[PDB]
Amino acid sequence: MHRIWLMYDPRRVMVALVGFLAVLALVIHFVLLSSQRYSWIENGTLGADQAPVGASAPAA
Amino acid sequence: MHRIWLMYDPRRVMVALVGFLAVLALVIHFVLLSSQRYSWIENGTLGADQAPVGASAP
Amino acid sequence: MHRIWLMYDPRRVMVALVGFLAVLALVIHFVLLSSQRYSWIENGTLGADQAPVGASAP
Amino acid sequence: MHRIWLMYDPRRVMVALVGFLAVLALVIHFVLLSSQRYSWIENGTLGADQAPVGASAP
Amino acid sequence: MHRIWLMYDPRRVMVALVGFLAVLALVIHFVLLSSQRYSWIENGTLGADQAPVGASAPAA
Amino acid sequence: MHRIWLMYDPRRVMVALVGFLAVLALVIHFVLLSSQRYSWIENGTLGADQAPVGAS
Amino acid sequence: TRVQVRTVPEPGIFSYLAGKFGDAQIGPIYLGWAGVLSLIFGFIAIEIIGLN
Amino acid sequence: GMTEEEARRFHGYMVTGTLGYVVVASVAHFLAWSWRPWF
Amino acid sequence: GMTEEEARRFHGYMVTGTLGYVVVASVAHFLAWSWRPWF
Amino acid sequence: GMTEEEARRFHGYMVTGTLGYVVVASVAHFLAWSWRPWF
Amino acid sequence: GMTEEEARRFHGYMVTGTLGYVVVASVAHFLAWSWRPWF
Amino acid sequence: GMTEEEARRFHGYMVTGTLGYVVVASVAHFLAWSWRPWF
Amino acid sequence: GMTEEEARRFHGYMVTGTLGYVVVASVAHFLAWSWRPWF
Amino acid sequence: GMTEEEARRFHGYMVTGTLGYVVVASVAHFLAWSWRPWF
Amino acid sequence: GMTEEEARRFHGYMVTGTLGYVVVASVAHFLAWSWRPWF
Amino acid sequence: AMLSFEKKYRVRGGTLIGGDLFDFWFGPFYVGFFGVTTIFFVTLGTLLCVWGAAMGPTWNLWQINIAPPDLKYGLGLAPLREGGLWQIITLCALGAFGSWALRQAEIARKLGMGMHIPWAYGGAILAYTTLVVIRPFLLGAWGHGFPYGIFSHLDWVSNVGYQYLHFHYNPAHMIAVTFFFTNCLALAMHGSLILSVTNPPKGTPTGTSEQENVFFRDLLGYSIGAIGIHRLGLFLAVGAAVWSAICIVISGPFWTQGWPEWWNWWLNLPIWK
Amino acid sequence: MHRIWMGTDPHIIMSALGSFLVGAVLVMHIWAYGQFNWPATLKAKYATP
Amino acid sequence: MMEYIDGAQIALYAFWLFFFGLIIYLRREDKREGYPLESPQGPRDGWPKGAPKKTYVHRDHG
Amino acid sequence: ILAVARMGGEREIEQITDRGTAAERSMLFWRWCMGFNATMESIHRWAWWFAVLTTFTGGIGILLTGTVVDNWY
Amino acid sequence: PTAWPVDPTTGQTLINGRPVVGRVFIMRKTDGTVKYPNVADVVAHEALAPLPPVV
Amino acid sequence: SDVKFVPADNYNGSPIIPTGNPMIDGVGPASWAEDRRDEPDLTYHGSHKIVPMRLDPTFSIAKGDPDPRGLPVIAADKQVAGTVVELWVNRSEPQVSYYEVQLASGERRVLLPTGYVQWPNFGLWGNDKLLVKSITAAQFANVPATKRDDQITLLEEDKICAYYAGGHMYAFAE
Ligand SMILES: CCCCCCCCCCCCCC(=O)OC[C@H](COP(=O)(O)OCC(O)COP(=O)(O)OC[C@@H](COC(=O)CCCCCCCCCCCCC)OC(=O)CCCCCCCCCCCCC)OC(=O)CCCCCCCCCCCCC
Ligand code: BCL
Ligand code: BCL
Ligand code: BCL
Ligand SMILES: CC[C@H]1c2cc3[nH]c4c(c3C)C(=O)[C@H](C(=O)OC)c4c3nc(cc4[nH]c(cc(n2)[C@@H]1C)c(C(C)=O)c4C)[C@@H](C)[C@@H]3CCC(=O)OC/C=C(\C)CCC[C@H](C)CCC[C@H](C)CCCC(C)C
Ligand SMILES: COC(C)(C)C/C=C/C(C)=C/C=C/C(C=O)=C/C=C/C(C)=C/C=C/C=C(C)/C=C/C=C(\C)CC/C=C(C)/C=C/C=C(\C)C(=O)O
Ligand SMILES: COC(C)(C)C/C=C/C(C)=C/C=C/C(C=O)=C/C=C/C(C)=C/C=C/C=C(C)/C=C/C=C(\C)CC/C=C(C)/C=C/C=C(\C)C(=O)O
Ligand SMILES: COC(C)(C)C/C=C/C(C)=C/C=C/C(C=O)=C/C=C/C(C)=C/C=C/C=C(C)/C=C/C=C(\C)CC/C=C(C)/C=C/C=C(\C)C(=O)O
Ligand SMILES: COC(C)(C)C/C=C/C(C)=C/C=C/C(C=O)=C/C=C/C(C)=C/C=C/C=C(C)/C=C/C=C(\C)CC/C=C(C)/C=C/C=C(\C)C(=O)O
Ligand SMILES: CCCCCCCCCCCCO[C@@H]1O[C@H](CO)[C@@H](O[C@H]2O[C@H](CO)[C@@H](O)[C@H](O)[C@H]2O)[C@H](O)[C@H]1O
Ligand SMILES: CCCCCCCCCCCCO[C@@H]1O[C@H](CO)[C@@H](O[C@H]2O[C@H](CO)[C@@H](O)[C@H](O)[C@H]2O)[C@H](O)[C@H]1O
Ligand SMILES: CCCCCCCCCCCCO[C@@H]1O[C@H](CO)[C@@H](O[C@H]2O[C@H](CO)[C@@H](O)[C@H](O)[C@H]2O)[C@H](O)[C@H]1O
Repeated sequence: MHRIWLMYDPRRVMVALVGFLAVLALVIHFVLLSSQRYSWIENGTLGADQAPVGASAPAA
Repeated sequence: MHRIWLMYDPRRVMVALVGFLAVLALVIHFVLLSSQRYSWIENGTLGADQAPVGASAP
Repeated sequence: MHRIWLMYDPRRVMVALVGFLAVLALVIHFVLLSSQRYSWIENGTLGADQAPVGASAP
Repeated sequence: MHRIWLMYDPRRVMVALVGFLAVLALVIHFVLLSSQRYSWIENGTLGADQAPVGASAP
Repeated sequence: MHRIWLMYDPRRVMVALVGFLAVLALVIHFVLLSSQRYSWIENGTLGADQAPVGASAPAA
Repeated sequence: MHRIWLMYDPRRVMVALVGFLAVLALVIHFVLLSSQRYSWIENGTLGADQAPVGAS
Repeated sequence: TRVQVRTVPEPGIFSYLAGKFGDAQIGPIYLGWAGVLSLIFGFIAIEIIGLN
Repeated sequence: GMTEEEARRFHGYMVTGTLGYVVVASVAHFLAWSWRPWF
Repeated sequence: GMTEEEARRFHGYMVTGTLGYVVVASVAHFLAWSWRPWF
Repeated sequence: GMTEEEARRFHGYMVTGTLGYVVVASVAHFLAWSWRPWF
Repeated sequence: GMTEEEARRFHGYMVTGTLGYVVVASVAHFLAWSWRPWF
Repeated sequence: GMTEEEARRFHGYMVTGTLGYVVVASVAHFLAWSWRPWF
Repeated sequence: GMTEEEARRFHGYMVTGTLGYVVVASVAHFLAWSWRPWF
Repeated sequence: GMTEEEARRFHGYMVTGTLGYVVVASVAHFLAWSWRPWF
Repeated sequence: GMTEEEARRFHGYMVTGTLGYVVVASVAHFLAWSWRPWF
Repeated sequence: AMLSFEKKYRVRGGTLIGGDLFDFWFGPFYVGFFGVTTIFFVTLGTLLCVWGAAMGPTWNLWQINIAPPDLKYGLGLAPLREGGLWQIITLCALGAFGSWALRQAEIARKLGMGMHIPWAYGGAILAYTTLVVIRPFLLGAWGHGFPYGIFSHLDWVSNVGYQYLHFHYNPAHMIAVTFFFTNCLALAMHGSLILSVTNPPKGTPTGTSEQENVFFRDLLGYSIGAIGIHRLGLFLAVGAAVWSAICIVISGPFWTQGWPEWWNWWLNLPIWK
Repeated sequence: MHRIWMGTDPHIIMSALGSFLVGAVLVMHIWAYGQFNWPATLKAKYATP
Repeated sequence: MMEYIDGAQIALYAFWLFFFGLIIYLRREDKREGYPLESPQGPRDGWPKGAPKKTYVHRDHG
Repeated sequence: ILAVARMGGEREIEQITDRGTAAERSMLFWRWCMGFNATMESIHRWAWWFAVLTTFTGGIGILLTGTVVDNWY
Repeated sequence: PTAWPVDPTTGQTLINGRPVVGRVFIMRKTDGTVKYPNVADVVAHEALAPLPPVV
Repeated sequence: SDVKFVPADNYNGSPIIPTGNPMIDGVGPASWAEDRRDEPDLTYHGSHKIVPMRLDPTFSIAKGDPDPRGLPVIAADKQVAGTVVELWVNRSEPQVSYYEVQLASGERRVLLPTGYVQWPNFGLWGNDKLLVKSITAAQFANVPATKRDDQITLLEEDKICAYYAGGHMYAFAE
């Protein structure tokens, strides 16, 4: 599998990888920070049973 | 793992690192500053139990 | 540690640093001057117990 | 310390310094003049016991 | 002290100085003419006991 | 004091001076003309005791 | 201005070259398969709008 | 470019570093899960 | 430019011009003051 | 560019600065934690 | 350019012109203060 | 650039200029403090 | 560019000025804290 | 970098400092235990 | 940098200055303890 | 500091007013007589803006608002706090913008360039002068100018549009918008063609005028030529500002109804009335 | 054991260890003050009512 | 949850970081000609430091 | 470019590959006017990005509307 | 409380018990404008939210 | 002197002053890119891009327009400088880049870039002479020469264009 570094310059791929991971990490954190369940800056000290839960089926 | 400094110019990478840390720290400080719980300039003298907390499940 | 000045021209670094510190100082002062607790031009003569504090938990 | 004038041309530093101090002085005067306590053109003849003070904590 | 005129061309320091003073003088006059206490064109004939004085609202 | 004309070619200074004075004179007149006390086109015939004063 | 040249044989080596720049045909305004389908699909869109 | 000998050397670091990152992310998920499970 | 002698000659008119202008303005101000004082 | 001898010397300072920075940050976090815990 | 002698000659006019202007402004402030003090 | 003698000569004026300016500012602040203190 | 002798000389000034600035900022924070603590 | 004989000499002081530190800390803990025991 | 000769001189003064500091601090703490003891 | 080829070009001459007296540089900037007047007007106008901010309710950059006077003041200079300050800043702005165009003419003359850049910038000055001088004068009050404030002038644009109920129906506005949108397409097209011949895919020869001519002809169905695309860009960008000036000066001075009912002439052509 | 130090700069070693000890000591004191109720008992002893 | 933070504010600061990154990139490209600058105090690069001079190869007709 | 067309400035690809006096005068005009300049190539990058960012930032503004913000005022 | 007390003997305004020479006015920023605190304050000055639609 | 110019004075932003004739030395608006490659510009197929029109019979005047060849050229001081002998055409984007003028006084032929020429009524009527507003008829004698007379290098293009570009500032200078 090491032959793929002949196919792509690692000096390019390392920058692209770090950029991809940095974006993905920021996206996931801000998606969670925008949620109610995981808005940890305001509600992080709530216990798991105290944490919000999205609405369930009314079984109507 | 030091051969990263042959793979990349350390003068350039070290400036990139400084820029990354600068922006990241400013992002985290301003996010905290505009929260309610950690708006430390207005409310930093409140005790931990007096500080705001988000609403629980009903 | 002094070999950092072979990587970067100290004349350039000092200009960059002086510009950085000037901007950073102005930002921090304007943040404080915008706040309620540290609006020191209007309220600086208040004693520390009289100065504003942001809202607590209920 | 005059060493510094071999790293930087005096003509350039004095232009930089005059510009910085002119702007800084104008910033501070207009900030004060925009305040209540130090709007000295309207209220400069009030005594220190008569000048405005910002609201305390309740 | 006079060696300043070897560093800078006096013909253009003097232009910059005259321009600076002209700007500053006009700014101060327009600031005062914007004020109430020193609106001298409309109220310059008021004696100092009648001149406006700005105060804060009474903190009742 | 005449040596100022060796630094500054007087043929130019006269034209700049005349221009500056012309604009300055116009600005002062328009400031006065639309004040209440000195709107002389409308109220110039009022005596000094009848002229407005900007009391607060 | 007003001394225009006019070129009888083909410029690009008034008139225009019929030829190739490698894979690229020169001469007609290029459509290819994607251009032809684009005009067909787009024409039907324009017709539906106008008829409505 | 680079030789197959350099490529093998780089690949060995790259695999090890990737696996190191996934291991640390595994611990972060273990800690997040025990704080506040998402299922 | 002009000689120093020309500068001394020109400067004489510039003074009398300025003085005449200041004189006319001084009369203009005292007329305005007499009509409607600003202090 | 760098020699590989310089690269190893440079890496020693870079690691030691990184360690110092992590030390300061971790003290800062434990100060922040003691004042107002986020979990 | 100019010699030190020319610089020193110009500097004398410049210094005296500045101080003369500051004196005229000092008297203007004395008049303004007598009419309507700002402190 | 300068000779180092000219650097020394310039530096002495720069120190006195900075000092005199700081003195004027210090008196200006103490006048302001006496009239309307900000702490 | 610099010799390593010049670099070592500048480093002495650079470190001293940095720590001098941090010391003055420490006194500023001591005064600010004594006037109005932020925790 | 540091040679074997430099390292051999360095290690002797390094162990001595570490033991000296642990001795001082042991006295500190004995005093702390005699003041406010924690088990 | 320092020679081993300079280092051997410098060390003796550093050790002595540190001892003077710790001695004076020890007097300070003995006085403070006699004034307001903290255990 | 100077570009590595610059010193050769820094000759005297080409000034309009000041002769050799101001014919010098300050860093990169050329000065000249209109440099001096520029900085005067820029400094005065900016400090009066900062004064308008200081006497206003906030220092928040977005919220600062130096407003014109009430319409009751007509074409007089109002009290400075009541909007006379806006009028002084407007004179400073006109002085600065005019000085900037004349300074550009001195720079072009010194370099042996045509006057195209000063005249192109004149299209922007025309639009500004229409908004704050010509249209307010035709309406009879300086109070019709727009306020100086980053968002408060957008409130003015909003309310002026709805003064005519549905400003999209303004026929000169439709043309001006079409110029703005066509300009942006043309800029994307020209920018892309130059870059793609000068930066071909890796391992490919640098392209040629003939290639961009071939591709452009496939895009539009005609070849514009190298000078023609720059004429087109200048025509579109400046024509946008000129039609903008027209569209606002007809709104109020010449038309006062809703813009939709302007189109009544088209519905009443005698071939189909 | 001393072979571990070969190739290192001793000033780097002392900077690394110096950093760690300062950090650990500060953390331990910040923690210990919360647990042991000191200096809170000290402050209460000298506080004015 | 976070009151003051919202997705439009997050998106806007993401754009600002991209945009300043782009201005830096463009200013590097702007310096491929005419740099380093001449000055009385020696050569000057300004900031950001320019990208290098660029060599073009032309299609071989030989 | 029209101001330097007399000097062959409209032959932009030649001016990019083999800088003429028309390019040099273009750079000096803007440097002397506003204190900084592009190059004959990079001005086309400024052009490209300003056009592209018009519709790109526009599209983000539309996607945010009614999904994240319902009242922009 | 919209004006300070007046000394009936001299007619001078008294601020914090001590006279002011001059005619006192209450300072305000341009046209009495005040910065909007937040959305909740802006909405507190409006009508209530519209009723649900009739469908 | 080998230096083409000296500073007006010792202050930082001061202009330079040419030592010799600035049109010939290449100073100020008369200057050219002196580092420019001394080779011809080429078409996509590698032929010389700019050539005299006799060298490519593919090119002809548009049938409505006057052929300028034979017409007199009138310099800025209103003298006849010469007559147009030949046109040079751009083979990549077909246009006339240069007129070629046989000088009336003397014997040399010199190139004259279009866009410095103009027709008396901008082409509308009366197209019987050409105007060269930028340089005097004596200055035509020193217009830079191409090292061949069927081909022009990029450096030669710059030198020729720069000579006419300097004219508005320097043609009447003492
Ligand atoms: C930076 C780290 C962080 C990074 C992240 C955030 C910022 C990202 C952007 C970074 C850009 C580079 C900044 C920089 O340092 O530039 C140095 C360089 C000067 O030229 P140089 O070639 O590089 O250097 C030569 C010089 O060093 C030596 O020569 P000399 O000694 O003769 O030069 C005198 C010097 C003195 O240096 C300075 O004064 C620097 C001044 C920088 C001012 C920046 C102000 C920004 C805030 C304004 C707030 C507003 C105040 C009113 O050089 C000069 O004389 C300066 C010439 C440039 C004049 C610029 C005029 C204004 C430009 C537009 C301002 C923004 C308008 C929205 O100046 C420039 O190139 C500035 C102009 C380039 C950017 C224009 C971008 C316009 C975008 C408009 C679209 C906005 C859409 C929303
Ligand atoms: C060139 C000198 C060496 C070094 C050599 C020593 C020596 C030798 C000693 C210490 C000691 C200490 N060092 Mg040190 N140390 C270095 C760099 C550091 C750095 C750093 C930011 O790089 C840090 C955080 C530390 C941290 C520390 C502490 C753990 C400790 C004492 C407090 C203190 O910090 O005082 C200093 C504060 C600073 C910011 C560092 C500046 C350098 C000073 C001069 C080092 C202190 C010397 C000390 C007064 C000598 C006393 C000798 C007695 C016989 C004990 N060192 C440098 C690279 N360090 C002492 C120790 O182990 O105590 C447990 C000790 O005896
Ligand atoms: C409740 C606490 C106790 C007490 C308990 C102790 C104990 C216990 C000890 C000390 C120690 C010291 N105490 Mg104590 N101390 C008290 C009250 C005081 C008062 C006072 C009330 O005026 C003073 C002046 C001091 C002074 C001192 C020092 C003599 C000494 C530390 C020396 C040192 O290195 O300082 C270094 C610090 C400085 C030089 C900073 C000074 C900053 C000044 C005030 C502001 C400068 C501003 C200026 C702009 C800076 C410019 C910088 C340049 C431009 C670069 N104490 C009270 C009564 N103090 C210690 C000692 O003896 O050590 C040997 C010690 O162990
Ligand atoms: C009362 C009206 C509202 C308003 C409502 C809107 C709305 C709604 C939108 C804009 C949008 C835009 N507005 Mg707005 N706008 C107002 C006020 C203004 C003012 C002003 C001076 O007041 C200005 C200058 C602008 C300017 C702009 C642009 C920056 C932006 C469009 C960019 C673009 O290129 O679009 C033109 C480009 C395109 C539409 C892309 C088209 C590309 C496709 C591929 C072309 C296909 C052609 C097809 C094949 C041809 C055949 C078609 C068939 C005939 C059918 N608005 C006020 C506040 N504005 C847009 C935006 O981005 O918002 C954030 C948008 O959606
Ligand atoms: C960077 C942002 C700007 C932008 C850029 C831009 N637009 C572009 C491009 C670029 C870079 C192109 O390359 C592309 C283009 O081709 O340009 C010429 C395009 C384009 N921008 C367009 C329009 C456009 N751009 C706009 C805006 C913008 N374009 C932005 C301002 C707008 C606005 C403001 O509203 C419009 C309307 C098009 C002209 C073109 C894309 C053309 C296209 O997609 O066409 C699809 C096909 C049809 C519509 C069908 C046509 C049908 C025929 C009329 C029928 C005739 C009969 C037919 C022969 C029958 C079939 C028989 C078959 C056998 C053939
Ligand atoms: C709203 O209120 C606001 C506005 C805000 C309040 C504030 C206002 C402010 C700040 C005002 C500032 C005012 C000011 C400050 O300086 C004003 C300064 C004014 C001045 C200097 C006026 C000078 C006038 C001089 C004149 C007219 C000279 C005429 C000369 C003549 C006729 C002779 C010419 C020579 C000849 C004929 C000889 C040729 C011979 C030759 C050649 C030979 O012989 O060779
Ligand atoms: C709203 O409130 C806000 C505004 C906010 C509050 C804040 C305000 C602030 C911050 C103000 C700051 C002010 C300031 C700061 O420094 C002000 C500084 C002012 C200064 C320095 C003024 C200097 C004036 C100098 C003059 C007039 C000189 C004249 C010289 C003359 C006439 C001689 C010319 C030479 C000759 C004739 C010789 C030729 C001979 C030659 C050649 C020969 O012989 O060779
Ligand atoms: C929302 O949150 C918000 C509110 C924003 C809050 C959060 C804020 C945040 C995240 C802040 C971060 C701050 C920070 C991060 O690192 C800050 C970092 C600061 C730093 C590093 C400061 C360094 C200063 C150094 C100085 C001053 C050096 C001076 C040097 C001098 C004087 C000597 C010069 C040389 C001379 C004299 C001679 C040379 C010899 C020569 C020439 C020879 O010999 O030739
Ligand atoms: C409240 O809650 C919390 C905060 C948590 C509580 C906890 C607090 C804690 C943990 C505190 C820890 C403190 C500490 C730990 O180490 C403190 C350490 C203090 C130390 C080490 C002080 C050392 C002082 C040394 C001095 C003054 C030396 C002076 C020497 C001089 C002047 C001579 C210089 C050299 C010469 C002359 C030779 C030149 C010759 C040359 C050049 C030649 O010969 O060539
Ligand atoms: C937070 C810490 C704990 C979890 C994370 C752990 C991160 C991973 C640490 C791995 C460290 C050792 O990792 C190991 O390093 C050696 C060199 O030292 C690498 O070896 C590398 O160089 C050698 C020769 O020198 C080659 O033969 C090899 O192919 C190449 O990859 C190995 O490929 C890697 O597996
Ligand atoms: C134009 C300057 C400002 C004048 C403003 C009017 C009010 C001030 C009083 C001016 C009185 C005369 O002021 C004095 O003039 C003389 C020449 O006469 C100047 O003298 C200057 O030039 C002379 C030669 O001409 C030199 O020898 C001398 O070293 C130099 O100082 C002085 O520097 C100035 O102090
Ligand atoms: C807006 C407020 C600004 C306040 C600024 C205060 C600056 C105070 C002066 C210090 C700075 C200028 O520097 C000071 O210049 C004066 C000018 O007379 C010099 O004065 C002296 O030296 C010069 C030169 O030999 C002589 O020509 C002069 O007659 C003599 O008095 C001082 O030696 C110098 O120290």
